[PDB]
Amino acid sequence: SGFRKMAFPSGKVEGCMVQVTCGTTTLNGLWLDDVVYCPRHVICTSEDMLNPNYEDLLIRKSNHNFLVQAGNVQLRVIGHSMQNCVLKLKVDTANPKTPKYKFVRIQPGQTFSVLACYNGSPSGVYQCAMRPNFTIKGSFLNGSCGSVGFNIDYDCVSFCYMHHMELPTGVHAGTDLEGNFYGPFVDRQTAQAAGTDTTITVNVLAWLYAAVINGDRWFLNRFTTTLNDFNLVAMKYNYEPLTQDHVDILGPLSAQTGIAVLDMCASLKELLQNGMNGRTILGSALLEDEFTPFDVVRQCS
Amino acid sequence: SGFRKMAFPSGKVEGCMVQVTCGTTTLNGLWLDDVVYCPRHVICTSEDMLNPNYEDLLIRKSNHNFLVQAGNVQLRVIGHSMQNCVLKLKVDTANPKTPKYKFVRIQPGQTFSVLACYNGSPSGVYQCAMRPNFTIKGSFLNGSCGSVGFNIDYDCVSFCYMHHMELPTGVHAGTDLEGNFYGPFVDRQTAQAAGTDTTITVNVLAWLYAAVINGDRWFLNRFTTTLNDFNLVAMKYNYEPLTQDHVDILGPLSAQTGIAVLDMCASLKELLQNGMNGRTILGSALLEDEFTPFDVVRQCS
Amino acid sequence: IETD
Amino acid sequence: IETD
Repeated sequence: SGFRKMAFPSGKVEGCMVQVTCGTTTLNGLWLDDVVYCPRHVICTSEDMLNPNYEDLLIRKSNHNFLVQAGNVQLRVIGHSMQNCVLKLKVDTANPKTPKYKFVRIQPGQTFSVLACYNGSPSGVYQCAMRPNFTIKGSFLNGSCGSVGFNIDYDCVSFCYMHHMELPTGVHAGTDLEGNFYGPFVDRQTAQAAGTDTTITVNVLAWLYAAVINGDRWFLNRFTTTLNDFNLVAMKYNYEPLTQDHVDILGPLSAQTGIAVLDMCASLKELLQNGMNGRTILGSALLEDEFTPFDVVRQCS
Repeated sequence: SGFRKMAFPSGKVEGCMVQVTCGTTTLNGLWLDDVVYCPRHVICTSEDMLNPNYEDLLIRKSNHNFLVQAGNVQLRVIGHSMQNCVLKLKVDTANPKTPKYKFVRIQPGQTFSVLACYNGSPSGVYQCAMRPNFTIKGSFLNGSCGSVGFNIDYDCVSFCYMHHMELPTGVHAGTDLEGNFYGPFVDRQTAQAAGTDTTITVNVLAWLYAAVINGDRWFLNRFTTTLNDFNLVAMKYNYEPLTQDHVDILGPLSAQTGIAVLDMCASLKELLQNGMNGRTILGSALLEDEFTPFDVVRQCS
Repeated sequence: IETD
Repeated sequence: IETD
């Protein structure tokens, strides 16, 4: 039966999104309770971005330099501070639509929904993964800065990403909601290489389990492997090494299908060595690595 | 720069979703104003589905056979009627969260967002296309029935799809919100073939324009073609014929890139005849047909 | 077909 | 880099 990349319903995040302007920079902010989180680079001129001293630049700013707009309503800023690379604007009104929420740092290879916003206005929702090299293959246009990534955990919106910037390859870099960058990136105009963008092996394995659950079985072989010997082949193909803990999180899907993790590892080994021979798995011609084991469990019953 | 399949933000639809139970059938309903729309097959036993007389079956039902639940609140049903294959339950309360909305029938090859719901509860949002053969390649689990497809048009939620059923291939069939099926399908247990699932040529062309806009140009050649000669090759490859009106809607992207539609048609002709030679376009190994010209215009500025 |  |  049918298998699709899916985002979390966004309604709870839509009612947290605002416009923030400082001089001639407009980007998005996240209004939770009476605090507006946005990227601190909002305070910079193009000249400042060459070697910003954010402490010095922010001290020179006052509350009234920050224009917040929640719809066509203008929010009164009664305080401006800095936590790492996120500006916090304190405001005179607590967000009526403030949901139950939490701030979480995600692991490389974990997935999350992006609510892509323009001028404080929700435009689109898509599912993506934190790449091994801590970049996001996002869809972001100018004014997409301050757009947030999240998971919904039972009732609880878990915010995990804020968009800050784009690297020369068109990949996206950003912070958790404590303002620490994912990866070795800095909010200033200097050369900044992402690492090698490896494939998230544990996610491919989940997806092959998805494929089995949905009646795609052609790539199943009779072979087996050790975790060491699988990782030898993985290393050669720019795949992340599989850890015992990866095997552990795959356990539920191993159980549901009856296919041991290392047997599924043996199937993947063979696809890597031989390709697909112009065949597809769940409609793809490439191995998909943006579904976690939990993603597949969630969707597949 | 970055290009992604994106759904519309779902918040406005989330606040319209309800549970409907009849005997031991629970599925989803859409609560707009004081009317709850759901699939009429909710009234059937497994025995009824072999040769349902829906008029006769619905007459035998009364209001209290219909249990509506909006959250943990139970809605009072004060009327039950039928429009085509959708049950309308009239209820004693107008939906406070009722957005501005409209009911639209979409054309084969048009795209829309599905808010996938389970027991009246929003689970996921994904973007898909109405296939040429009027099926949806959806992600639907048991209790996904009554989940709706929509576009957001300025302020206006345009409802265009309600899920009714799954065909033996795992593809999905359903109705507009006037209860007429997309395609030749009937809400009863009888053999029902979908037509040939052709590729949406005008959507592939849009996506190749997307690829150009985002700096993927390798497939651009010096060749040209007529609309007749392109369609000769298209027919051979299970591609939908391109019409003058397809060329028309591509005009905006032709203008933005400076590549005449028939030149882009010449590039596609060559990809079809020769394949990709193990190269990718916007990260895909296959030609993507779930982006309309408007989708690309919307995302690409 | 399959409903639900 | 490119911001915004």
